[PDB]
Amino acid sequence: DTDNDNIPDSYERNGYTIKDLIAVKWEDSFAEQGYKKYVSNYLESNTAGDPYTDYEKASGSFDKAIKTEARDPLVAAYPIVGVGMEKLIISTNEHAGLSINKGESAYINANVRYYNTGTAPMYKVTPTTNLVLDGDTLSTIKAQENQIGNNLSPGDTYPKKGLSPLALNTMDQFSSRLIPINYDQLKKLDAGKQIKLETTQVSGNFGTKNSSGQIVTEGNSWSDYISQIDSISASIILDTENESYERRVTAKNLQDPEDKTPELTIGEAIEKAFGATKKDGLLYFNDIPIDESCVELIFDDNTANKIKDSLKTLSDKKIYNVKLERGMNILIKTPT
Amino acid sequence: DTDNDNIPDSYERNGYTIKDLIAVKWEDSFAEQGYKKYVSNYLESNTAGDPYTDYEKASGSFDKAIKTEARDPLVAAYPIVGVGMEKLIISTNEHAGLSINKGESAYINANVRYYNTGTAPMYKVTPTTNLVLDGDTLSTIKAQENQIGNNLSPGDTYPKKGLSPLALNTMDQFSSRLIPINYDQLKKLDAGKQIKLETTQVSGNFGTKNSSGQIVTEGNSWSDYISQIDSISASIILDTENESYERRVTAKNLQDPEDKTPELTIGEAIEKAFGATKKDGLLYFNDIPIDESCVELIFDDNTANKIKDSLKTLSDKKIYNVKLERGMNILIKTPT
Amino acid sequence: DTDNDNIPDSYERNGYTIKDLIAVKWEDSFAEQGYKKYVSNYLESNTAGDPYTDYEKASGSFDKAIKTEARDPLVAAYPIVGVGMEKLIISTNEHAGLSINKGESAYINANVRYYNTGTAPMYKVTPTTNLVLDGDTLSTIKAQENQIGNNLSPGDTYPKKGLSPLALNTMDQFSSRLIPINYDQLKKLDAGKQIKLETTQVSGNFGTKNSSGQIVTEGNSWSDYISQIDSISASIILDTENESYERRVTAKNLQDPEDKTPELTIGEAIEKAFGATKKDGLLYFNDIPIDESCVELIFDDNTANKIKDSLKTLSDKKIYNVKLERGMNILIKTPT
Amino acid sequence: DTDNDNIPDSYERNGYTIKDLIAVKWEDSFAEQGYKKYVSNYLESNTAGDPYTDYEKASGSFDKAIKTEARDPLVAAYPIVGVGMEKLIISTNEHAGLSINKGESAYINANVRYYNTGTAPMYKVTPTTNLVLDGDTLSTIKAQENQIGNNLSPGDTYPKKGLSPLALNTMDQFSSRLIPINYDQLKKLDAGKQIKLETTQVSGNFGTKNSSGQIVTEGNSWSDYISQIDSISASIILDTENESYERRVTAKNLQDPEDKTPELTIGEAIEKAFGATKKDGLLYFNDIPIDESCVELIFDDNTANKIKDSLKTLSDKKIYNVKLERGMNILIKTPT
Amino acid sequence: DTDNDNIPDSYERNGYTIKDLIAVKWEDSFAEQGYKKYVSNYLESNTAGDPYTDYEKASGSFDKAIKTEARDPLVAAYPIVGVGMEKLIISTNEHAGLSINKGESAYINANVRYYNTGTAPMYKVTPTTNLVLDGDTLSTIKAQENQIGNNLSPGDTYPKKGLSPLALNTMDQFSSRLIPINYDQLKKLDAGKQIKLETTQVSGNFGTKNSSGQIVTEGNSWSDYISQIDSISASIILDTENESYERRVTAKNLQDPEDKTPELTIGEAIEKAFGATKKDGLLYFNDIPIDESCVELIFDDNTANKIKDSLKTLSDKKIYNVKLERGMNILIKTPT
Amino acid sequence: DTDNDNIPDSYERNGYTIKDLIAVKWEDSFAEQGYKKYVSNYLESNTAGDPYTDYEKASGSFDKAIKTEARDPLVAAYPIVGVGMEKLIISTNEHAGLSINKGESAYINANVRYYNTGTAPMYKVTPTTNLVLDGDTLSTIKAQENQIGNNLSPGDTYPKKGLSPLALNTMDQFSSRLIPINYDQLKKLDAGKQIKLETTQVSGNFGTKNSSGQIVTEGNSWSDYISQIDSISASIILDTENESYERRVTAKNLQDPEDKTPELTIGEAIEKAFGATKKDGLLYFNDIPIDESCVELIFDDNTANKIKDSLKTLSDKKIYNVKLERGMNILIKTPT
Ligand SMILES: [Ca+2]
Ligand SMILES: [Ca+2]
Ligand SMILES: [Ca+2]
Ligand SMILES: [Ca+2]
Ligand SMILES: [Ca+2]
Ligand SMILES: [Ca+2]
Ligand SMILES: [Ca+2]
Ligand SMILES: [Ca+2]
Ligand SMILES: [Ca+2]
Ligand SMILES: [Ca+2]
Ligand SMILES: [Ca+2]
Ligand SMILES: [Ca+2]
Repeated sequence: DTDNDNIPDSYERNGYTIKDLIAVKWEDSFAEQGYKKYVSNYLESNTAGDPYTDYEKASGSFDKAIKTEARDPLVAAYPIVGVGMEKLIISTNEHAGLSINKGESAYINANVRYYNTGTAPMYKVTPTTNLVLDGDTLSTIKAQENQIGNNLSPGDTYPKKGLSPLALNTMDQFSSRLIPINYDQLKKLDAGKQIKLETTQVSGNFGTKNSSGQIVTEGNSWSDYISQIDSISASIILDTENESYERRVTAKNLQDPEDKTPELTIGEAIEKAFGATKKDGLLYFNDIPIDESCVELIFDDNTANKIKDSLKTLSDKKIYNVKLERGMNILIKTPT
Repeated sequence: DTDNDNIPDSYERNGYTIKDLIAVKWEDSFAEQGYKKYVSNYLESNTAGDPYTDYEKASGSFDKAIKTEARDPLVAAYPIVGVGMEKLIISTNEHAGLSINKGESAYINANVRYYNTGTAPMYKVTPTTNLVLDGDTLSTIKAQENQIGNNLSPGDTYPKKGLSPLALNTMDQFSSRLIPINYDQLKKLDAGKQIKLETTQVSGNFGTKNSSGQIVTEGNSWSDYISQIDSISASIILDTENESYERRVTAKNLQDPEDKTPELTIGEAIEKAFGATKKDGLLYFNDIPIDESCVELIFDDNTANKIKDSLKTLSDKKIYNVKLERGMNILIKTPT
Repeated sequence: DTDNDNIPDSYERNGYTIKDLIAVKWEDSFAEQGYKKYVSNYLESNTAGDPYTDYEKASGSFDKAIKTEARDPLVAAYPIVGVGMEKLIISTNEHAGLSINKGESAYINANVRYYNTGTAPMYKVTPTTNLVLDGDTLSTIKAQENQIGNNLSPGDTYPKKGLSPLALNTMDQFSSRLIPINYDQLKKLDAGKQIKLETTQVSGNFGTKNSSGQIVTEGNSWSDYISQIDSISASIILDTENESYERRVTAKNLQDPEDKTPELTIGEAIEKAFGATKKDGLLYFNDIPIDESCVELIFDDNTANKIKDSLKTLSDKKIYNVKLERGMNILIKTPT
Repeated sequence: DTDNDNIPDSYERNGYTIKDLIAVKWEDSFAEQGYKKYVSNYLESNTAGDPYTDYEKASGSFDKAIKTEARDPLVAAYPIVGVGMEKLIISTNEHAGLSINKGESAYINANVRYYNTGTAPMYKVTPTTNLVLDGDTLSTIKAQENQIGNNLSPGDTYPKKGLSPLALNTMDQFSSRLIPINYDQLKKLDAGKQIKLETTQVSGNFGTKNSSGQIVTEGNSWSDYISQIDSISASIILDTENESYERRVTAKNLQDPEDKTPELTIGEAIEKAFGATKKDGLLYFNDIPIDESCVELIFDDNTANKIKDSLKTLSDKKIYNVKLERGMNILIKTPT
Repeated sequence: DTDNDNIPDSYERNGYTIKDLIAVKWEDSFAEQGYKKYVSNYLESNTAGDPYTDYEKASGSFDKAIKTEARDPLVAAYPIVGVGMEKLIISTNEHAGLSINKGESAYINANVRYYNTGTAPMYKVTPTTNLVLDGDTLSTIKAQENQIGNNLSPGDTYPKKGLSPLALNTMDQFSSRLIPINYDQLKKLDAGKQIKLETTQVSGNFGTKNSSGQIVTEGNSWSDYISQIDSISASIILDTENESYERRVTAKNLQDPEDKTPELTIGEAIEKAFGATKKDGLLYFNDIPIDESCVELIFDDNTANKIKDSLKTLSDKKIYNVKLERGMNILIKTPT
Repeated sequence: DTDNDNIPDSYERNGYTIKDLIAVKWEDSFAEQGYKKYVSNYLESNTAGDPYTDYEKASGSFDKAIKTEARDPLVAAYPIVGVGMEKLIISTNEHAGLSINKGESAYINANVRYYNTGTAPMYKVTPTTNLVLDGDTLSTIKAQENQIGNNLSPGDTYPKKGLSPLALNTMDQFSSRLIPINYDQLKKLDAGKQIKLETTQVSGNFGTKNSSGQIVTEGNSWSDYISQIDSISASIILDTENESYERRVTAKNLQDPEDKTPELTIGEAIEKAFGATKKDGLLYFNDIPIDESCVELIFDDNTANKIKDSLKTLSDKKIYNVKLERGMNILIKTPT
């Protein structure tokens, strides 16, 4: 036990299961009772880089809002949130003779909705959105106390279904100083074009247990864990044309000989990340099969190049048999 | 005693009662003295996810404002509060020749009343209400120091009966910067329509004991416990046409084999949650029977589908004999 | 000694007296020296819910401003404060041609006086008062640093006799942003009606001893103890047509078999709460008798219903012999 | 072990390798498995001046976003960030007769993008940029809460590729007080010239491990480590005409006899800093050779003078065989 | 070892050297290897008054930005910083008929550059500069967050070479309230004269080691160490017509018999402070000799009087053989 | 050793000297080596009331900016600072038709210089100055962050010689809200009179040693030590027509029999406070004799009355032989 996470090294290498809050060896008969087999590394406290260790992830005492796909030590608990924008309303600043003040000529108010995907929940969201109009960033606004939405659960929005979206109209750190806009930009957008909004960063905390049996949120942050997770993991995004899922799977650096991380191919990583039931050698998700022939796979330039290099020296010419290295981005689009 | 909550595992599995602040086994003769039988899990400190453990809930030393229905370890102590709005008054901003300034053309002041349902009290309420007019969110306001109402007890309002409702007219973090509204929206609402208000989130603390014998409120929060409770519990709401009650009951995930949570049907969950006296095999609440034939039951699409699947393989065709799984939403409307 | 408040259980059940800072048994000869007999429960540190325990209350080391009626462990130390309003003065905002600005058309300044009743003193009062005019809450103002009055003793006002009342004219968290009022409301109140003011909540601290021999105020609060006291106690208010007294007496829940609280009738609760000398079987207060025949008793609907149910099965038909349960509200008006 | 960094002095002098989190001696057969040989000093906890020690750097437990070139104890982990500016937009402040207010005659809004080079990431960037126009510093602005960009990873920008740049338009500590500009400067820049922007300083924190197994960011700073690193290290910057790299390598002061730092020439420092594979005695980077003949080397006056003094007494007349002393600045431009 | 700085008293009196982080006696053969001989006092932890002790100064573990001349325990580590001002630009506040508002009639913006001399660096500079015009202090401004420059290294400026100077235009604690100026002063300075700026005080922290192996800056200050150093030390300033150097050397009070400080003449103090190589009995600095005949020496009235008293009773009539007492100010100007 | 300040009671009563940081008995031969004899009390930690004890004062480890006259335990270390005012400049607030706004009709800016006398330095001065004009206090201003001058050494000013005085023009807690003045006061002072300024109180900290070997300033204050020192000490002020000195000497209350303080006459107190060399039985200061015949002595009414009572029963009719009691104020003016 070099890593000191109450898991033996042989257990962490050859497979283990958590039963009655203790680790036991893996046998083939354990799969009939609903158990799972986990493989991790014996030189690190947390394999995936998330703030929970291997034993906390495998036992399932991190939280009760984190999905069961993040119980695997090789799958990182990481929320990916975004902002959906609509209904930009313009307030005229003319004084009634008339008085067309320039510089501060109108005001803009937007309706936003925060959406979360992934596994973990964000307990205090604070997105930073910038407004783009005709290739010109008008402003960059970080959410104030009126726009901070606590306990954004995974899979649902902060303004829930059946509720009107949030309003964003202020710029100051406190709720004052409404967003101004030039007269030239006002006359430009009144003719033909619209204003788009995009997110840049989101800051949020996570819940951790205390020594008194309670959980605590304030003091933690996700901003110091994004840089660690994104550099050692590959990103797989699946679209079912009605919902979307984004997952990060840990990979092994082949050049480093001190990285005793288990090696996963594309198919095993997909099965352990998204959550699927294997039947007749075919992944099936809930009902929709996600094999290579049935669905469409979208890569990047580097991912396609790496797959092309790793496909020339394979006995079996399948995409899912290619070794998964860090930095890959995979998109899986199911047929309609 | 794996969970370390001074309750033995056999006691926690086969039923137990708290007498003289110690746990004892359950016998059939204990029901004649007014005692209750509790079943919990032996692998978790708190079964329902509320910040009080099984022993604290069963003994009854959490607080003296929490209802006796939350003494059961399977019933979570969770307040559900809301905002009732009335009497939106409009202040004209015309200067008297006239001067109709646009952008900031009028002001709105609303009267609000905070209502609490459930079991636990919220010790420092801070609701976040947004105003909707013609499908357009005008503003989203979080309550300031003048609108924060401490010690909102369960079953009653923060402005008590015989008192005028609270006033909401400010937008800034401090008490300044009255709510503006466009001239177009002013002329729109002056003709035919009205302004609605809805709640989005409420943040509040809870009282916990200290090592000095006193209780402490500041430092705790409810926002980190909503996401844990709502993902592992089912929600039952009962209407008596004059008051409403909302309760959350813990359920068991069948796929997870490490969840040693007791299994409850619909009838047992209703009886242990709302509080009822069983007579001739019929639940009776206070006086009004709440059996399946007498009252009306309202489900959702997923709840009705799950009940339809679980009803085809039952020897007795009754709704209350269906196993209760997580995610169900049940509404019970009594006849008038 | 289960409760661990250095009081034995038999002493706490059969009666005890504190002499030389230690507890001794009660004899009939102790009443001739001016001693009192106390009964409490042996399963709780503090019976009445106030932040002082049974031994602290019985010995008399809580404070020296708390009344001797709160020395009894069954009587809670709880201040009830209120605001008396007068002399609303209106400031015109017309600019002299004239200029009648709407929205912010005048200002209001009120004179307030904080009054305290009960036993304990409030060490830092901060009342929250709302102004009602023609059934319309104009504003809700929480007292700022200029309106916070420390060490409000029981039985007297914060602006003492011979001093002009406090002034309330600001709305902002700091001393700025004077209270505005519409032109319509100004012309409405200038004709026939007046503006009333009511209190909604008051936040205040209490003094507790430290380990260094000093007392400390900042850090404590009364807002977390109102919800506990008001749910387990009955309220008795006595009027002598010149002063008023409000007291809370602890009661026993009959359905709960783990509540080992002593049972008190109406007469014993009145005698132990308000403070009276028994002579010829008649309570006498200071000089004015407060028996059922001499004075007038006012109940509520629930209190009268409970008394009617509990009066049909009594051998002696007297009001003071009825068992006192929680939730009762009693008013005692002495004849003039 | 004088320095107390669990590394023996003979190990730290003659070469060592970290295997299974313990230090072992270096043999020639270890290079075939992918291992590296490290040399450090035995009188200091951290040789390069970065906040991580020799054992933390050599083992590789500092962070997972730091590049593998900073695993060497002689290479300092140090981010170098900068600001790229574009799209200065001017807002007129004329009131429409006209009204040309002087002093505050227009406003300027800039679009900025933060770029990071080096090894370590900056976890909370706060650049300080000043605007120069016609040799006149108009203003110096430090980034506010809307312009602070957390977790700026090495090798990429804070507004990532495919996103519009950040907006800078405020001057006050809070988001208010837009940037003013004189009428003379407005008429000066409207004719022929443009406004440039430059960075002056950047403040940022770094992530360090805690005793609870988590990492912490707030409390640390980079501003107290720049002065230590820059005085004892030489700077080498390499340009590949599409990306740039900047590295700092520790050097030895020859006059100080208590500096037991290993001596490195130019070639060894380049190979250990930038990261290169030696083949046939030639450095090759990724594919592009970076030998003295193939690429162009740019020095300063002091660097060229020191190389000229150290080149007259060399048996082999090569640039890479010159001893590297502190204060040198080297630029390596690859051919196109 | 009375002073408890792990240095023996005989070692501290007769000379010592730090080798392998331990103190050893001084021999004449140690000068051939590059070692130095130090003399200090045995009754004080730090002889010079700087926040580093004798052992920390002699070993060289204080910091790596402090010059090697401050390694001597008799030379205090003390930065002397100043502000160089240029390019005062005037902003007219006339409104265009015209409108010449008095009191606030124009604005002034200055360009400043912070320069550091001495040994230690200032880690957070905050200079306090006042503006003088025609013998009238217009304003006194302390630098805000936009004008605070961290890690000002010794020997170089905060806006480095090749960068435009810092801008100073605000007066408020936050970045607001631009500097006003009277119309009389505006018309006075527009005719013939200019505005000068001078520094009054500078506040800055210093870096010290922690128990966790890191260094910490916030919490320390230089303002409590200026008064101690300046009262017990003499100041020597040397000018080479292109750079300037300022040093403080500790002196001994002759009247106090409990001051066991070593006695230094002018020549030994100059050699140990500025740093010089002795050759043929002549100081030589880098190359320029700084003997009494070659260069010009400038004193004050008190310094010249003390030298005149101490020169009448000397066997050898040289300036450098005069005993150096506290309070002396010496200027050394090299020939051009 | 009752007082526990590592000084024996017989040593503290019969005289003692601090040599090699330990206390030794006094002999007549110790005066030839430059030593001093100290007498203190054995029932108090600090005799004079200053925050340094008897051993700290006698040894000389308090600070290095405190004068040697405060090394005596009977002389309190106490700075007396003041403000010298000049150059009140008036800014007109007329708008140019004209516009003479009343209430806020002009502005005043003063030039101030802080001077320190006594022994100890004030490390963060914050004087509170009020402006008097025609017997009317215009305003009372406490110094803000721009006017706070750290490390005010004894004997010199905060704006040193050769520097322009500080500017005072603001009134708000932050640097805003310039000082207004009425039109009536403006026309009153423009004719014949001037505005005077006086100090009322000054708040400042002092430096004390820490357990880590450093000194700390923030957290201490002088405001809690003025009331203790001024009630038990007599004040002697000496004028040499070019500088002034103010000292406080501890006295003994004759009525209290528990005050074991040594008794001092006027001459011994003057010699031990101001610092003088006794020659031929005559005090001589530096060169100017300060005997009763040569210089002029100025008392108050109470001081002259006490001297008249204590002079009738003296064998030798000299002023310096009168016992010095607390509350006396003595002024010593040397001839010109
Ligand atoms: Ca392990
Ligand atoms: Ca592990
Ligand atoms: Ca248990
Ligand atoms: Ca349990
Ligand atoms: Ca007890
Ligand atoms: Ca008790
Ligand atoms: Ca070592
Ligand atoms: Ca080392
Ligand atoms: Ca020593
Ligand atoms: Ca020493
Ligand atoms: Ca003593
Ligand atoms: Ca003493």
